[PDB]
Amino acid sequence: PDTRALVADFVGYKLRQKGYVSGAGPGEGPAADPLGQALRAIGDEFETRFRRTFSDLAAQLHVTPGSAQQRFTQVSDELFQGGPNWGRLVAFFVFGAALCAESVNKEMEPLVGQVQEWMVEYLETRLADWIHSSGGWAEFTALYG
Amino acid sequence: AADPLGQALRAIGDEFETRFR
Repeated sequence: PDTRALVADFVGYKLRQKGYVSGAGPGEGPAADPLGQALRAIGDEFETRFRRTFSDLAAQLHVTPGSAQQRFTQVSDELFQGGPNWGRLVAFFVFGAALCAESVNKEMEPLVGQVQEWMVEYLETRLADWIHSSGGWAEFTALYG
Repeated sequence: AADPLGQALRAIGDEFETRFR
């Protein structure tokens, strides 16, 4: 799997779903593969469950360019305390996408690209060993798709 | 010191981890 393409697909899908983006680019139309489709579908279920249990996610994100990376890392580090699992990985994608959505909402569109990079960085440096040890994204697709 | 949003996301994450294994 290309991590960069997975992040771009899911965030793009979410930005389109929330009405911020339309037309060409990652996230447009059906996912290119079963992995993307599985992540989209479970991510949708996740965000719905989150909102019902707590409240809308993208509206507890208070975003500024100078604090965004710190806050992204703090939330992610808490999310993964005790170790990753597939459900927490879905949480991570939903959170990153919600941070992007809230950035557009608050007229800070350039943060979208930065947050995607931070996601890729975090995935490749914190989560990559666990993902590979657990059968890779193919395993996720089998369990969740 | 614990991040409330991180805990909430984790809670739903663990719910999903159970359901799908």
